[PDB]
Amino acid sequence: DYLFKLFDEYDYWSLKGLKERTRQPEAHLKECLDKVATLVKKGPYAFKYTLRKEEERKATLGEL
Amino acid sequence: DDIVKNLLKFVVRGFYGGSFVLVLDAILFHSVLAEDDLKQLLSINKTELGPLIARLRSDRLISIHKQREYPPNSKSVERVYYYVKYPHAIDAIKWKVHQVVQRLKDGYMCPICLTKYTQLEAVQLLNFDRTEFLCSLCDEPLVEKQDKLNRLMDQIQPIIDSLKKIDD
Amino acid sequence: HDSSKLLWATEYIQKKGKPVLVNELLDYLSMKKDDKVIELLKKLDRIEFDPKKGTFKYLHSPSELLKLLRSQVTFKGISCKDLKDGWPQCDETINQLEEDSKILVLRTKKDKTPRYVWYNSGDEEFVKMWENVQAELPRKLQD
Repeated sequence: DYLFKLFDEYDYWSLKGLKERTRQPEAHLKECLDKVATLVKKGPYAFKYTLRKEEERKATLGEL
Repeated sequence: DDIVKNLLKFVVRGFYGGSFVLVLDAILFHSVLAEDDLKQLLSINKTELGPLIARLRSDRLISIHKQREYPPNSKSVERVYYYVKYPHAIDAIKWKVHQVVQRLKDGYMCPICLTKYTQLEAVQLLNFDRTEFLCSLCDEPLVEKQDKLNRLMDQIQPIIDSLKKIDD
Repeated sequence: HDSSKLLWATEYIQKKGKPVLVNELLDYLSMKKDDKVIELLKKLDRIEFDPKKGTFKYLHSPSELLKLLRSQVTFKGISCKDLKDGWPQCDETINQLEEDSKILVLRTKKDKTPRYVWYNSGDEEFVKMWENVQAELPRKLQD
């Protein structure tokens, strides 16, 4: 949920920025992000995930 | 063209698997396609469509006209026209079935020498001392399916009857 | 960020093992009562929207496959999983139609346990006997 609020706050971010926040291995961060976010490998923002309700998603995460 | 389609389905049953039969039926559904139309129509890829196209090219089953769409938007258009040619398919099937029958219609060997002899060689290889066919150099003894081919030929006979019905 | 809510709700539908009302989802998933949660269920094929009130369930087969092939008469390919979703547990019916050699099935060139089913438009010794060597004059002699 926190990472998603970052995604509305940042259209581009990194597994490093996410691992720094979540203190979890980038491999785990890369799995879930594949679901919400998509990767852009070209341009200035290359190697960074971009997105495609947030409160409903957070409550769904709390339920699961 | 129902009889020709039935002959093509019989050829698909005899020659190759079901995917090729389905591709031929898909071409039969739609009048004309150009080089990309099977790919839009099918879930197979173009490279694999290419192995199948090479397999069709190996035989006379179908025909290709190679045409460009002239209008000068970029590189124009490579359109290929795949239209079945009935005479070539009829000729190839007849040659194959007759050749198959000839193969179905179509002896002495020595165990140690691994040589091979025939009837004329039988007159030569006969010895008066013993009763036997003896090898030439090694003087070794000489030693030496159709019904099963006939049953498989029963399958060939229905195809021949279908060809006769298509002819008349 | 509406993509995640559907999965946490659906996997919850798998965990609960029973359908959940939209209000029961919206209360349990703590969301404002909305059409989008239902609309994601109406959109998602892994969840069934029930015309009676709210209900959301997780998500004749040979005849359905034959009718699909007949409608497919213009279409030269179909997806295996989509046909199974249209007629739950249709993979077996697809394989049976294959063995019958009518709606025939195509064995997976990717994982040899899987099989694709396809829509029907409707031995090498044997094959070489049926092919052999493959000209115009013998055809004319044949004609």
